[PDB]
Amino acid sequence: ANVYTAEATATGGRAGTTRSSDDRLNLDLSVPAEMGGDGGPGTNPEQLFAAGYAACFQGALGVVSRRNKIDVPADSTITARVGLQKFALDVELEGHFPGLSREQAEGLMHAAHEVCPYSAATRNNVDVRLKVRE
Amino acid sequence: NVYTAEATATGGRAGTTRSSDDRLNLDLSVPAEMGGDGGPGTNPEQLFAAGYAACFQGALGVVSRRQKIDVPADSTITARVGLQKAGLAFALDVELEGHFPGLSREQAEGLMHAAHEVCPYSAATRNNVDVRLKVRE
Repeated sequence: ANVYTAEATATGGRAGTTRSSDDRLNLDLSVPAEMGGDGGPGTNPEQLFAAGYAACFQGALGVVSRRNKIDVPADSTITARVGLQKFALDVELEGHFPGLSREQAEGLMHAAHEVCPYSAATRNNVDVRLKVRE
Repeated sequence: NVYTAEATATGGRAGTTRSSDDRLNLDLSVPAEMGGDGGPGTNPEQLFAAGYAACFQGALGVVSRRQKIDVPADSTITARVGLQKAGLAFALDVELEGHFPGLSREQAEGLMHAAHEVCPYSAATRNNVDVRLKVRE
């Protein structure tokens, strides 16, 4: 059984949208210029994946923090870079943890990666590279 | 590599996730169902649902061009993404449901499989997530 279930519906075309069932997400879709699209103000699947993965890792840092009773600086960030290759996805996650050593930060990244469900979901199919930022 | 997206997420209740180009500028909230405050911000499962549904729509676009086929429009893809506890790990549960006004069931089912083959989210989650493909159409 699911502890929580989210739902979203997308339409097609150049006037496409993707929209959650609670309206928390209510977004337009545009194909990026770089891919031959109109490059409009709408988002796209890779950018949504990047925002979600970054968010998922932040969630996972909280889990790790509570389980191991370790303090994660409040201004820590995770940046996900997601490349589309011709189709497969490529991912780099880079965390910045103000005041921690490179060794502590790297331990946090590896621990988060074992918890985060996006990491579990994409295991062995997507090269996910973990980086720490000075 | 034909495109790269970037997003940065912060933590701590006032959490956000934001793309480098300002197209996404989202607040994050933990759902009441998992002990959060149920605020108006989105969450990772919801972002995955929105992205996977969008990816399937792009894949339908790819399939129609390559196969010289016509996908109605008013055609609709719904992703349902559930969070499951798996020991100390978590896992995603995913179903994708298409509706294609004016297509036969066999035609709609054809399209769902074709999209599933092409969609990079499907490639990414292959053999890890037991994806369910459905047609309401």
